[PDB]
Amino acid sequence: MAAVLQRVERLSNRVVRVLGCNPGPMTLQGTNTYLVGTGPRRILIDTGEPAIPEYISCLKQALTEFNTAIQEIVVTHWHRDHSGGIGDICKSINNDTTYCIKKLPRNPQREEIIGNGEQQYVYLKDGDVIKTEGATLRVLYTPGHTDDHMALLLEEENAIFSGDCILGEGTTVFEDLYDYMNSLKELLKIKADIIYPGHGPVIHNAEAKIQQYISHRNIREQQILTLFRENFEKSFTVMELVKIIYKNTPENLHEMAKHNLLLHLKKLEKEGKIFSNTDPDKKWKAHL
Amino acid sequence: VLQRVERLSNRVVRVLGCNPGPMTLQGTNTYLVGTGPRRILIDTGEPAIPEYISCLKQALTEFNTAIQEIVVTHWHRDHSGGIGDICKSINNDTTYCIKKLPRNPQREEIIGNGEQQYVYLKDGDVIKTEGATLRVLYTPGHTDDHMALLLEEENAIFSGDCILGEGTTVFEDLYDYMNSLKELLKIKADIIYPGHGPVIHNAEAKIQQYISHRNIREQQILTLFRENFEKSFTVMELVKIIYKNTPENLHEMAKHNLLLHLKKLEKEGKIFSNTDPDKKWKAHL
Amino acid sequence: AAVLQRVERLSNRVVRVLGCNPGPMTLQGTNTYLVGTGPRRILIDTGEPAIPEYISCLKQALTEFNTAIQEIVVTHWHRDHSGGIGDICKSINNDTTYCIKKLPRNPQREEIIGNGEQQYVYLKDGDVIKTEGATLRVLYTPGHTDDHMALLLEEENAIFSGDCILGEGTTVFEDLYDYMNSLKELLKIKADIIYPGHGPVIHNAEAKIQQYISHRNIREQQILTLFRENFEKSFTVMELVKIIYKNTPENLHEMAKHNLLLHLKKLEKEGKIFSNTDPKKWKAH
Ligand SMILES: [Zn+2]
Ligand SMILES: [Zn+2]
Ligand SMILES: [Zn+2]
Ligand SMILES: [Zn+2]
Ligand SMILES: [Zn+2]
Ligand SMILES: [Zn+2]
Repeated sequence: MAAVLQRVERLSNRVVRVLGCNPGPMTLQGTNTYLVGTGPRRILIDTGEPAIPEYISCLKQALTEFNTAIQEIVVTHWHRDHSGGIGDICKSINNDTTYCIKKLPRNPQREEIIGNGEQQYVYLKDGDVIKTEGATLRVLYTPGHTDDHMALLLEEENAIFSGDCILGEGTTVFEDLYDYMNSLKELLKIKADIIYPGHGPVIHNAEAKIQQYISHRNIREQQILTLFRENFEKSFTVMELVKIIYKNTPENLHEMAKHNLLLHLKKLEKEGKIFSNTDPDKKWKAHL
Repeated sequence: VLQRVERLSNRVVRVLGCNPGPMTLQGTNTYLVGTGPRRILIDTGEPAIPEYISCLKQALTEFNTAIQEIVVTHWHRDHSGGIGDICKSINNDTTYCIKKLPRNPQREEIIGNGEQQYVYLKDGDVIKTEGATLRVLYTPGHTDDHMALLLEEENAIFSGDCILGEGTTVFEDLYDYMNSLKELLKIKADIIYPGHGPVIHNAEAKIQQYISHRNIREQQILTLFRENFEKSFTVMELVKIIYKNTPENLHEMAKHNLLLHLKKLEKEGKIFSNTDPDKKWKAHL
Repeated sequence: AAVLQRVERLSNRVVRVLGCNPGPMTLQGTNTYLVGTGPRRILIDTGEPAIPEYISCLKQALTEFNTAIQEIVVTHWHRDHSGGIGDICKSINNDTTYCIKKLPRNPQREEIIGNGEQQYVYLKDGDVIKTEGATLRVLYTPGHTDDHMALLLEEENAIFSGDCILGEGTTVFEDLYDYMNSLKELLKIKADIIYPGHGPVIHNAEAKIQQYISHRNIREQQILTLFRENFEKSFTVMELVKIIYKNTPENLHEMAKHNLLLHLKKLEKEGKIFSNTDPKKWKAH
């Protein structure tokens, strides 16, 4: 049932997609790296995984086929399927000048090493604009997936490069559900026409997908709150909650359920709906 | 010469990491524990060894089984390095659950691309599979996160790099290392499945060999200090005296070994150091 | 640009093995050197990680010049100089494990070699590394990196400059103040030859170091003149780039902005210019 994506493909007058050639459980058909612009120098969004020689061949084929070169490299987040190929591109895709690699900083800030260590990131900020011939990209800070997660708005198409915030097929993972839901709510306000995700096919129904993503998490949150508000006098452990909430989940997915539940509890805790205690087996309980 | 895929018992299959080297001997010993269609995998080899993934696929096909979960002894890249490779190459219905002890003090530990996370265990935790029960044994010394596992059905220890099947191992803290060896002795295990080298059938004799080896050198160092209790010694003074029968090409190994021994005796309040630019060591009393 | 052959005897004491890692920052590749005249020699730098071609070249060099590795000396932490450590240990067979020497990071940091079981032996400025037919004095040259080590081959009056001085073109650095100071220190050595980390051999050492000093000093004079002429004015990084880097194209704006900031941090450290706490403007002092 998963779509078979081609290694090099012209998606629009301004976007060309090169597959990372790194399929897997977390990357789907591979990392979707994009060449944005209409001129002889284009912006490269993401670089795939480290040491994938097939991607360098595909990237060289796209640049030759579309008679273009890399202007600069923009990385959505630190995950190695988006930032791993930076060193490989610098060494293999010959250029007059060294490449400029832009990214959002880590939150809190951290030293991030590129290649051998002589190359450094140029850090951007929310609302920054990246310009090329025929394309203007506005930087949209979308934390949740990662603390440095950057989505980009292609103004000329009203298109979003969502990175790993929104995927072309299936759902995604995140570190913080509170920031993730807030980023989805912010992307909704852009009212974008198309989403170019970090993995999976192109999304033509942006509003419906983001709303599907919000509803999926909200239904589970409503289930968890109902349990707490119906049993206000009980302090529940994670194991207690997992057995009640994820009753329709098999035992082989216990650790995934436990992890999902904790992401939901940290969101409700941050919102002040539930409080935890300092017990060795941490207990959660409804307040007020 | 260890063969790459081998059934060691009714519950254990050894898959070699295909990463031989000075520190890994013939390669990392990874083990498939259990008797059912889903087994526990202990250690994963090094990063980017495609030969190991082929050997692991051969074992799973040969023994008509699959991975239930992955258990990592310690953070060293010959033990935790192949996780990303297994997740990408050994196809499964669900993503793998990777279990390990936390770092001490705690640290962020990145698996693969960064989207996979460790499920952290604690000392005494039990990992169950069809036909096998593994008790988690915290054995620090080699590393601050080192885990040994007790296979209850065989009274067997998966020692990781705490105990090797040939020669000795390295460690960070001699005090914790010696304490872990003393703890493993109390288990009174029948067999040891080490992280490198062949299987150990006389567990008691091997752990006692490891303890005695370190204790002989500690006794030599302590005797020098307690006999010359009014004297203070520099590291270079002590290396020339203690490691007299060791060649000059092994000087840095000797100096390193001595310092590991001196930090244990210092922790034990048997010796004390001073604030001199060339640090001097004297017996306590 | 000169075409360097992979294995070459440059001296009665020095033999160079190319890293087989050409690129924008490494030129024709990392220059790794075998120093000494005996059956055991010192290896300066190890190339990049996972370059199988380099291990073949290194094995050819050791066979051709009937020698072996005594110890490994790393100029700095950059992966094109410390990357091949694990590959050499695994592939170039030896009786004992290799001793890998380096200067510490400043401030100190955990530095992982290979799988994690190997550790660096840290040196200090002025330390001497001896082999049959060669004596190397450790020269702490920070600037390029905070751990950067240059070495003086006493018999030849030669400098293994690492990434401080390159055979062709310019180099990059983290701190211009320390970099300029290290170049001034290397000038005092009055070396005959310079064996760089990348590029061909430097036969006119004085002229090369003075070319490297003059290149940075011309730009510093340009910046300082702008500040001293407009002593009442305060400038931002964007204001200063547009004025100073007038002869730099818009495609190199981020490189210019980065270069400028390295120059401003040196002048700030020297108390020639001062910054403010504005959401940032530099003014004369
Ligand atoms: Zn991704
Ligand atoms: Zn991601
Ligand atoms: Zn090991
Ligand atoms: Zn180990
Ligand atoms: Zn360097
Ligand atoms: Zn270099």
